[PDB]
Amino acid sequence: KEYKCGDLVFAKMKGYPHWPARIDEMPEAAVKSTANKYQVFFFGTHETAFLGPKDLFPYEESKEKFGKPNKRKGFSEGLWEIENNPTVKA
Amino acid sequence: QKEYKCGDLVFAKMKGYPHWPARIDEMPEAAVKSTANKYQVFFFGTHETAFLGPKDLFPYEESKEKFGKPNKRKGFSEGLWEIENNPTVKA
DNA sequence: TTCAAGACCA
DNA sequence: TGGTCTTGAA
Repeated sequence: KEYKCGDLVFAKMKGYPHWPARIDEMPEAAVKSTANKYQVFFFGTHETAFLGPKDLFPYEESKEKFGKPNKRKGFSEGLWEIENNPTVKA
Repeated sequence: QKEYKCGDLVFAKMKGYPHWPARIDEMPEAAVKSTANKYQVFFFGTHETAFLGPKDLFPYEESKEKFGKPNKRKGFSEGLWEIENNPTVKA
């Protein structure tokens, strides 16, 4: 489990013996599509979306900052669920 | 912050909305499987490329006894020469 | 269709 | 920050 870029290995392809090989970088496109992509369920609205860590902030650790009441549809409901029904999972 | 875990409570920021109460779920199994434990391997001798899980990888040095013995397949001998003498070929 | 809070972009 | 657009509720 786990390899770094530039590790020397033997690699088994179907039909071939274990073969001398090197670990290279994956295609940038391939990594950008999943590296730091978490799925996010949203309380109140129950929608989800995919997000990177810039756009995520821990709750508890910032409920005075971002927990102030808000008029957008489902927000109050979201502040209730996260504190009262956090495992909605619906 | 980085490396969040499944079930972490967060505020989440989308375009046009305030910082929003959220939970981190699992990604879709398909999406995960498409890049989880998948390395881009380059093969010495042939210089072909593939994508492999750790199942199909064995470190060199640790196993040049087992797997490093002479073989008649196209490019294997060269391959054993390159991994020792020119491991940077990258061509 | 008014207005005010707040969300964007330059 | 300033200026404008949008949301939600009179």
